[PDB]
Amino acid sequence: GLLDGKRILVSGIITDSSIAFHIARVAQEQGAQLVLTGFDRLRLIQRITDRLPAKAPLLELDVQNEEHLASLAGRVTEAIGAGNKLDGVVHAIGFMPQTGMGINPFFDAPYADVSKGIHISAYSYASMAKALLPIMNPGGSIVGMDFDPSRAMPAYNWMTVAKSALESVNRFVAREAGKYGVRSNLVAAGPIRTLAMSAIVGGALGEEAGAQIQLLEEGWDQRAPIGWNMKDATPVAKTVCALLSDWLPATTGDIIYADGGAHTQLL
Amino acid sequence: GLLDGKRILVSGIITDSSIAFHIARVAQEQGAQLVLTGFDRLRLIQRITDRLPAKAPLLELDVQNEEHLASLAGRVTEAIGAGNKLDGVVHAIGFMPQTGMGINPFFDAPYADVSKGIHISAYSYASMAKALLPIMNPGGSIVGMDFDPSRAMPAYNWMTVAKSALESVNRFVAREAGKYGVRSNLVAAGPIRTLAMSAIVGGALGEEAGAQIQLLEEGWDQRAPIGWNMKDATPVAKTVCALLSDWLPATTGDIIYADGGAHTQLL
Amino acid sequence: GLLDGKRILVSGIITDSSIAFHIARVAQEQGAQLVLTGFDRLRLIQRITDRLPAKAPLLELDVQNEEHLASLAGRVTEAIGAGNKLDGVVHAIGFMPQTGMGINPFFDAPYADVSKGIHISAYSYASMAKALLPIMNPGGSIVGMDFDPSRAMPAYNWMTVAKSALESVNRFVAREAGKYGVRSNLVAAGPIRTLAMSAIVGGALGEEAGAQIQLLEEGWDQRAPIGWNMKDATPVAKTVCALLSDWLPATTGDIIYADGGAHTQLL
Amino acid sequence: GLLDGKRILVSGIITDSSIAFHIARVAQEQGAQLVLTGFDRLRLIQRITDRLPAKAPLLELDVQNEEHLASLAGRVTEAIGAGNKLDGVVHAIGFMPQTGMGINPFFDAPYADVSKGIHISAYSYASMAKALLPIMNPGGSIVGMDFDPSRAMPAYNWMTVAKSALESVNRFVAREAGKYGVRSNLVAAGPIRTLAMSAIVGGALGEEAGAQIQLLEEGWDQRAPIGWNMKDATPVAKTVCALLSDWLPATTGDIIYADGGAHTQLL
Ligand SMILES: NC(=O)C1=CN([C@@H]2O[C@H](COP(=O)(O)OP(=O)(O)OC[C@H]3O[C@@H](n4cnc5c(N)ncnc54)[C@H](O)[C@@H]3O)[C@@H](O)[C@H]2O)C=CC1
Ligand SMILES: NC(=O)C1=CN([C@@H]2O[C@H](COP(=O)(O)OP(=O)(O)OC[C@H]3O[C@@H](n4cnc5c(N)ncnc54)[C@H](O)[C@@H]3O)[C@@H](O)[C@H]2O)C=CC1
Ligand SMILES: NC(=O)C1=CN([C@@H]2O[C@H](COP(=O)(O)OP(=O)(O)OC[C@H]3O[C@@H](n4cnc5c(N)ncnc54)[C@H](O)[C@@H]3O)[C@@H](O)[C@H]2O)C=CC1
Ligand SMILES: NC(=O)C1=CN([C@@H]2O[C@H](COP(=O)(O)OP(=O)(O)OC[C@H]3O[C@@H](n4cnc5c(N)ncnc54)[C@H](O)[C@@H]3O)[C@@H](O)[C@H]2O)C=CC1
Repeated sequence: GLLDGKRILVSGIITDSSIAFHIARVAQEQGAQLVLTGFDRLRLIQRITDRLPAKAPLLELDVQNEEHLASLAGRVTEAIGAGNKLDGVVHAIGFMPQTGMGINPFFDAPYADVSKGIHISAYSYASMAKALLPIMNPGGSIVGMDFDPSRAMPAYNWMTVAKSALESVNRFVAREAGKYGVRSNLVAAGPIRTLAMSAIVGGALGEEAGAQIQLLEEGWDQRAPIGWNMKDATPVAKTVCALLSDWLPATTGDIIYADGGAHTQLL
Repeated sequence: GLLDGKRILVSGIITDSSIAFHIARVAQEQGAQLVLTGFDRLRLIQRITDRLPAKAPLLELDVQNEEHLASLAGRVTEAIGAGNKLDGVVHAIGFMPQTGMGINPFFDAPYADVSKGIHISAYSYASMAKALLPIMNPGGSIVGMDFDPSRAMPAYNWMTVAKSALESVNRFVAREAGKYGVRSNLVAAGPIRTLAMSAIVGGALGEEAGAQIQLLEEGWDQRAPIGWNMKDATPVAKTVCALLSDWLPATTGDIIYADGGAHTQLL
Repeated sequence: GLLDGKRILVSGIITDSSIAFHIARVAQEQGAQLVLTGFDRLRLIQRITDRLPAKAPLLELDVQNEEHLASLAGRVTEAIGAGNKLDGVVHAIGFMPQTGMGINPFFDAPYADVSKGIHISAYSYASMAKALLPIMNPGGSIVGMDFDPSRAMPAYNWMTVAKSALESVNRFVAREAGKYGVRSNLVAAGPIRTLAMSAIVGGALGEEAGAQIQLLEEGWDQRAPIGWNMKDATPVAKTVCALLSDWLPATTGDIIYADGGAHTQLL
Repeated sequence: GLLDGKRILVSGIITDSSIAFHIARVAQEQGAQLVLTGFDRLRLIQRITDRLPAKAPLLELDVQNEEHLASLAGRVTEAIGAGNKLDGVVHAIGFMPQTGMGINPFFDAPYADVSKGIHISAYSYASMAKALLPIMNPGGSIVGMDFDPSRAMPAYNWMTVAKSALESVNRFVAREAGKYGVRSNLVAAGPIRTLAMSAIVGGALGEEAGAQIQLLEEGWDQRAPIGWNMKDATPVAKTVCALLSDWLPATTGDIIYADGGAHTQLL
């Protein structure tokens, strides 16, 4: 397996359609031993992760909670056994209050809402790296999930701003992670039909936002030289596993696009 | 003059070495009629702006204060006279608490501090545009100040992250500003020896940060095909005035680099 | 006028719909004294340029002709008078054989054809700078015309490759031009309905290429926050004049987008 | 092995320090069956490749020779056996005449020399893809070698321009390769001490060019968060193998940086 013998922490599972669920599945298919972290609904997350190929300990982590972060490394060391360190960390965490996304006008998101979204979606990449680098092995790899924010787009609004901040944060965590012989990169994925995204396309954040996002999805597949299947997270999971492996050993502070090549084409 | 008859709001003057001071001077030399906004120390700012080529009303604006923003357009309309609108807006506002810049390790900036810095340095570009677009003329121009955040750098730390967020915000304000026939752009300047920057080079945020920043400055001039003079803000002021003019009428959501060309060269 | 007293060479006029025709017109409206260069059909070009606001000497320049280039500076000095130097140079030259554009498959352009297109469209920017820098004043400006090649697009095929080469060439000419106190930049324009482009949309290079290009044009206006009018070259002419002026004095090796902001937006 | 059962063509071996030699070695260590192509000095190349972990047929390919290209697919099919197709193609070909690199002034490279360099270094990526896609399997991968040309640099001169053209070509070959279910990407490597590069650092193209390149190398390692070892090609070989594998299945028209992260950092 691509990740035989590696110990990898995977955050961000909430449903069986989470990108992180597929990352976790693929990583286990490839020989990795996982520790999972979950937010708020631990009983649900446990029930979901029971469906993974192998059992994995689940630890609670609210990235906005200082105590959770302070205790994190000790709790992971307990789960993987003293004397063992992590080889990989997956940040698959993102949130923006609905005032910051969709039909709510861009100028009407109050800063308390965007700040919460930036905390969870961007700053937390640094928080997690701070927590976990002390328990990571040389040759290790930290990976986060990105959605290409280099051009503005309808509806995504402040979440795009949050992703712009995340990409900047990633370049700084690579500097810190380098002192540990650890890489830090993001995977920029094409749009994926997670539960939240399905609800949004169905109009959860207003009809016009739903319509624009559906339009956005169609253009993506059309632009992608090898196509893009929003219903299939596995090509993105495989990409994260590539970065977790020893096979991109000279890539750090960087962004790998798992998007069908859509960002390389105009029409 | 390049800006004859234009009415332009200029934020961000705090000392006679502020980039915004030079923007204001150059704009007045070019025939613009100004309204100034200042933060906190209004008596000082008045004394500084007395030195400008022409008199200009000074209005208080703390970009973190909802009431200041709510009243802003009415106060500007009063200063410029009912029935007149603004043609230009200059955002020259930036701040990051010292935990987010310098020798303080990147991972040790508490989120309350980075959030304050992002509020002032990035979100406020949207706040000001929201406040002022209702009183801007078609063909108008909003300009903000950027420091190229596309690669990480020593010391600047979370301020670089804030600038990454600002660039993303700018692309979204261009969408909103377009409905008014208004452009929105940033000028990415090379490093300038403002009071704060002089103190930082002199070690205000720790010796090693001062040393790295001085090194950064030297490399800039060395890379710039036409050189770079950190002691002279006027080429950056002139660039802002270019964007405020009618001479870049098809540029919006964009970034103009006033940096001697340094960002286009590797060594 | 924006360019009062400046002496500026303008290449690339072939019809009254050439972008360079509008550059020349606007520059003369702004007080510039022009020298024109034309390719092959000098009698036609003279008849076209007779319609400019002021008379201007026309010099023959085939950018593929070593002798034309060797004699160029002497011929310009003769036209503007000994002891006078140029302040500005406009490169508005581009060509790709039809095997390199349109419905002809990308893989079927023979290298002799792409090499001719790269010679005329990219290398010649360096040729002209080599010829003219010896007769340019400090504070001068060289400007070339770009079409954003950062993503691939239907039909434009090898011309896009040529533009990618041009952008790289520009960064190197900025290094050389800097020794003379001269700036070098490109204006990346949105699509403009020149004669050649009209013929192409009408199917001169095959129906499907025409269709894709028309689609490309529509998306541009739709993406542009301030819109995009392919029938109007003046906003691009104005942008070139901005770079020819003293108002972007710290920008070199760079690209200014006169495209309605379309490149900053995804949808 | 990462590439078990894959059939892969590897061009560009000339010495045992060629990047392509290490690509070939690593690919064979990972279970790939290779076909090699070599230019001009076939007897030498055979002697060098005898040192690879496994035997591999060597086919002559001068990328400037139309007949070599016309016969290429038939010769490969013969070497791998009728009914078998390629899964991978590695383009590791680059050349620029010495008038286009080093101390020879940028403006003094005659176009015949740069055209030869662009033919070999950029156009040939399209030539090879044209030749080989008809004999590639769905899920296959074409990879070329890039040196980041987004900023100008001393000495590399027209080779940087050639790399800018290559990156553009890659995005177009991805469009064509997509019709075959094939990906096309480049690996942008940090500087590597190949024979040619060692000679250049030692002054083969003039002292000042040698000095600037040595300076360039040192800055790279200094900028790279995980460091950069110019004497070790294996991290770049591993990266090429990652792209040849099934583990980046949604990446095409793209660039992966195997450069220690140096391009993500300013200082
Ligand atoms: N779905 C898509 O189209 C794309 C998603 N991404 C990114 O992939 C990552 C995973 O998201 P998806 O799988 O799409 O959605 P999801 O809703 O399945 O996953 C989001 C995760 O964020 C976690 N989270 C929220 N607040 C948290 C907190 N305070 N502490 C800890 N965890 C918290 C949630 O519990 C959830 O598990 C996110 O960064 C998302 O932005 C990137 C590109 C596309
Ligand atoms: N100095 C440099 O090397 C460069 C500076 N810039 C940017 O130029 C802009 C102007 O900064 P400088 O002239 O360098 O420094 P400065 O210290 O002269 O100006 C900063 C301004 O931000 C204002 N400000 C801070 N908090 C505020 C608040 N809550 N409400 C309203 N205003 C507030 C301050 O009053 C001050 O006038 C900033 O965005 C800065 O990031 C960009 C590139 C380089
Ligand atoms: N029309 C459009 O949609 C856009 C055009 N551009 C660029 O603007 C520049 C001007 O082109 P347009 O005005 O569109 O077309 P045009 O056909 O009016 O101008 C092209 C010029 O290139 C000149 N030329 C060709 N071969 C030459 C040679 N060997 N020596 C000297 N001159 C030669 C032609 O004589 C002609 O004057 C070109 O670089 C073009 O690529 C950039 C963006 C968009
Ligand atoms: N060495 C370095 O610092 C870096 C090299 N690269 C690229 O890696 C690739 C491989 O180069 P290196 O291993 O460095 O040098 P090398 O000299 O070992 O390999 C160059 C190959 O190009 C081949 N070639 C030249 N003309 C040819 C032709 N007409 N037909 C077929 N093949 C021809 C040569 O035979 C040689 O095998 C090139 O694209 C180079 O630009 C990219 C980044 C850095």
